[PDB]
Amino acid sequence: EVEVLMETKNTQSPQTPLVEPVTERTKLQ
Amino acid sequence: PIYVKGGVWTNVEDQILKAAVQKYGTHQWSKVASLLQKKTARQSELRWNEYLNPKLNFTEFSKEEDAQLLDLARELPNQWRTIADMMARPAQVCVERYNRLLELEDEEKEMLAEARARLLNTQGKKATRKIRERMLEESKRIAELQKRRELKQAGINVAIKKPKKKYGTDIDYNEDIVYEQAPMPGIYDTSTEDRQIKKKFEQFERKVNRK
Amino acid sequence: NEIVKTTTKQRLDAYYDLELRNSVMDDILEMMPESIRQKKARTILQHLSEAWRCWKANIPWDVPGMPAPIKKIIERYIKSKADAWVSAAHYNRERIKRGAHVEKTMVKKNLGRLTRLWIKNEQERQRQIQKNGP
Amino acid sequence: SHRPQLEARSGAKAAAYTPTGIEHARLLPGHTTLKYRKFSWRKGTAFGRYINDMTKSEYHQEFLHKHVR
Amino acid sequence: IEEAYDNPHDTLNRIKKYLLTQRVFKPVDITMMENYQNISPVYSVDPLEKITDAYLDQYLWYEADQR
Amino acid sequence: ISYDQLAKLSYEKTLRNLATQKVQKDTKTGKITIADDDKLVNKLAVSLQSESKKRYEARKRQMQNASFINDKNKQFNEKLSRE
Amino acid sequence: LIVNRYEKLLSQRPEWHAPWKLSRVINGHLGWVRCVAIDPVDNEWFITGSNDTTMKVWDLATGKLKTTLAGHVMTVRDVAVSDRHPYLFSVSEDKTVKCWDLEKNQIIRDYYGHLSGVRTVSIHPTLDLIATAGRDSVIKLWDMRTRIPVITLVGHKGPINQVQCTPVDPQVVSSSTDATVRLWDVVAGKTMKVLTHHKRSVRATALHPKEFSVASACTDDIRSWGLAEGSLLTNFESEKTGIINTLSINQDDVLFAGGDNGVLSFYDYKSGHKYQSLATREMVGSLEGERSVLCSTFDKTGLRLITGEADKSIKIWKQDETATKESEPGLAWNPNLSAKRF
Amino acid sequence: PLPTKAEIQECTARTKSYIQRLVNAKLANSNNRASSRYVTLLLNNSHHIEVVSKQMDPLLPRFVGKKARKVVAPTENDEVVPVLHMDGSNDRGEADPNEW
RNA sequence: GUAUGUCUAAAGUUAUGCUCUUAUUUACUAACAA
Repeated sequence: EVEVLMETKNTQSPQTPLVEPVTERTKLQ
Repeated sequence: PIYVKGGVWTNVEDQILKAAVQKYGTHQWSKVASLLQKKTARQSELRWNEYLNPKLNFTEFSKEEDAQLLDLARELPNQWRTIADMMARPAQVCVERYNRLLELEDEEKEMLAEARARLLNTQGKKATRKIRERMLEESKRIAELQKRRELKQAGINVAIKKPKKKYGTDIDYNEDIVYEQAPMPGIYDTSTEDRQIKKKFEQFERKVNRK
Repeated sequence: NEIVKTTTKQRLDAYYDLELRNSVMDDILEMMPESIRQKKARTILQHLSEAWRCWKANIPWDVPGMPAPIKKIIERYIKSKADAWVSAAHYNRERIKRGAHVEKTMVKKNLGRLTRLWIKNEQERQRQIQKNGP
Repeated sequence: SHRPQLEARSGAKAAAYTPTGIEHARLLPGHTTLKYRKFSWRKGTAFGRYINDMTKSEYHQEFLHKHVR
Repeated sequence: IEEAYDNPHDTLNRIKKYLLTQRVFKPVDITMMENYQNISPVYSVDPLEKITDAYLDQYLWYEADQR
Repeated sequence: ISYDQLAKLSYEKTLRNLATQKVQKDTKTGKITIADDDKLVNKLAVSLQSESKKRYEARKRQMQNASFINDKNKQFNEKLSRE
Repeated sequence: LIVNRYEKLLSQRPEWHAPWKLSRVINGHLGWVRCVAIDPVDNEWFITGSNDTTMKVWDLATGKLKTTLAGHVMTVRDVAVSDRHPYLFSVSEDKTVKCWDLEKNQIIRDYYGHLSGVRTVSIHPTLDLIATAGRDSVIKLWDMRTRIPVITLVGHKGPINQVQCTPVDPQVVSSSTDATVRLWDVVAGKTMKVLTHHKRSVRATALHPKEFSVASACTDDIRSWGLAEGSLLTNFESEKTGIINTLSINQDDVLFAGGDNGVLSFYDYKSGHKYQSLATREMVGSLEGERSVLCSTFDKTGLRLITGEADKSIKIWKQDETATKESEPGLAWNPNLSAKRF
Repeated sequence: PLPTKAEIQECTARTKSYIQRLVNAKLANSNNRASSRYVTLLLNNSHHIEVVSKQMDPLLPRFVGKKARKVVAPTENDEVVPVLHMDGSNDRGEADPNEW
């Protein structure tokens, strides 16, 4: 579907390269 | 004598092959070949594909069909398998038609007997062995009974030996109830019925004893 | 006596396939309105197995007497299975190229799979050639 | 002879079974603590001037081409 | 092959006849020899036709190079 | 025909088989002794046995009616042929 | 008495909800997206478990593949991020219930015990204890810290397609193929009450957020159940729709049900009113049986549905902000009465 | 009503206490003394008595009893429970099996 | 030749068209010989 407001995405690669955590370690300074 | 396979399809042989195909299906060509002492796997499969398979046809072609054929020849030059497919016929036959348009028993009986024997024998060795053991076991049991019975007649009462229990928690089911899951507790009273059935049981036992 | 074995490379496939047929069977029972017996599920799963083999061959699996929904469902599930297979094969071949630890048996298996895959591809190309001219 | 799986080994029996008291490898205490959240010459020629099918993916055909010869 | 050695002229005749006539052959079994980069297809023609193929091939090369 | 209908229809039948020809509760025990006619229960027992016997012999006849190899296959081809 | 009830039903009015449209489509995986689960703390990223076994994490806003995670062997049948503590639990047919840690992107603790390919995980909301159940027909309960099975809620007589952990006394809602659902005195190791109002596999269950109830699915009927007493609440109008795979409820009483037909259903959770059918599309190359929504979940917002379909697609759905009671009303609700459940 | 926060605290307290005890039991049970450090009186009538646990030799098996018995479970479904579906399909329910 | 699986290993539980004769094949089997 090239026409419609449905927005298709044929994704492949990671953005965050398995280093940047999915949740971050909250802490003191 | 051992030798290289080939030859010609005797009608009996063909029939046997057909039977095999019914049995084992169209993709175990080794087994079917084995069933035929003369003919190879490849040979067999080819034969089935080419001549023997009933979803082929050898009816003559209509004038329209003739036209289609010869037109195909004109257009697809001698790619007769493709042409055959187009026709919806087997290829050799098509070719023959095109060409037309342009212008001992002891052995056989041996394999038969063997064949029929095989086809009517459809179990792996485990099965055969198992049934053998079953009948043997039965025989053994009856022999044992004959001894026991003989001794009883003789006046010596011998209790039948248990099965030599395979494991510590192996069950004899005559000892006590298997896993007595009792009936659902009684809404309607059941006492008389219990009595009557008990009596029936005991009576049955008595009968058996007398029997 | 609660042994339960994990999956490993050696028994992965068998476990997979049993899980698959359990899923398929479940789906078909959900679909089927009569509440048929397990023995009638044997016909179903056996049917599935045949379908899988047919797919492997590239012979279309068109059994006449089925209901369409079942045919759909089985087509789906073999596509899933097929997808798993093909991708696995691809992964293996890259692995083999790399020169990694891989089972002699496993490499033969991969060769077989990739051959069947190749044949399927090929005859599909033949079909394509036929279906829309040279 | 040898038969498909239908009615799985239900952990009812394993529950009513007695404990073993063996020490398996992985049940050794790993990560004890939990986390949390914040919250001219060219003239003279003859010719001078996605799909969801794993068997029809461009990657797939290409791959096959690569790995056959 | 052995028979062909035994009966050369006859073999030749047979070949010629086949060439004149035979346009439907025994199907070709295949396999894949495993060069671990790229698996290579191996076509296996049924021996009788194979002889024909051979002779024809050789003849063609001799004639082609000659011509 | 569903098992809904086939139940009621078989119910209707055995009512025609009928058409051919007290409660005491100890509430402390919960035992609801329905003293009823012992001759009628015996007539149920004999009739129900006879019904099951009639059915049992019905299969036996249909089993003895007659592209296969063994007992099962013959029937399995019969399961294919009925379609 | 039926006429009274029917009359009462007609008297009342199921409220208007905005309908849905296919906002985003992601052909991310190379398999079925049988699991989907969304982070309840931040509403930023949602992960989806393929059949490939590579559970992939997806940002909502962009839609891009945030990162892959592949610790399993077989199809990741279910996952469950714990809002309470930063642990992504998952589970495969390989019988593992691996607990990822997202503070590291690795796996931390495996939970060995499960006899057969576990179908579902549900984490306990108010404890560090998780529930899991599979073909074993057993809903186990893991103490996370100590990675042992604490207790095993035997009862079900067949595989146990879903489970939901709640905070109350009935801490577990176990939905099985056994055509049942169970509520458990977890401490006792006993089903406190056992609802059975289903003909078929009870294979899609969901807790309502702000109601304390749980909808369940069969082959067609979709009950909705009030798990305080262990009582029924509401039959639905799912009379012709397919086998329900998943059943995620929205925040705003917008019960979703996913069809093996392929048709996205949409219900008003309060009433049962089928206020939108939506026949899904497949990807160009797919076959017509493959369009089957095999997973579903809503965000914290409730304004984005995410659906793991078997077209290897992760379709997402917005409620229409242009909608009114005259511009796209519901499907003109009518209780059928034809020997019906309502 | 979505459950009361106070009552949730109750339930959590109860069940948490229970599971902690259970895990303790599991731990002190096991032979690995390593996991002993993660462990978080009676009367038999009107008549009175003191119960004690005698410490035993740490060579001999801690729990002489347990030997991994196979045991079949009795179901104990003493209370009956219905299975109760409301429908009656005749036209579509009989036309379908010919297709199915 | 093996896995493997059975077997034995001794003490008495108190009741009143055929039969026949042969010669030949083929198959299978054979830790038996060549």
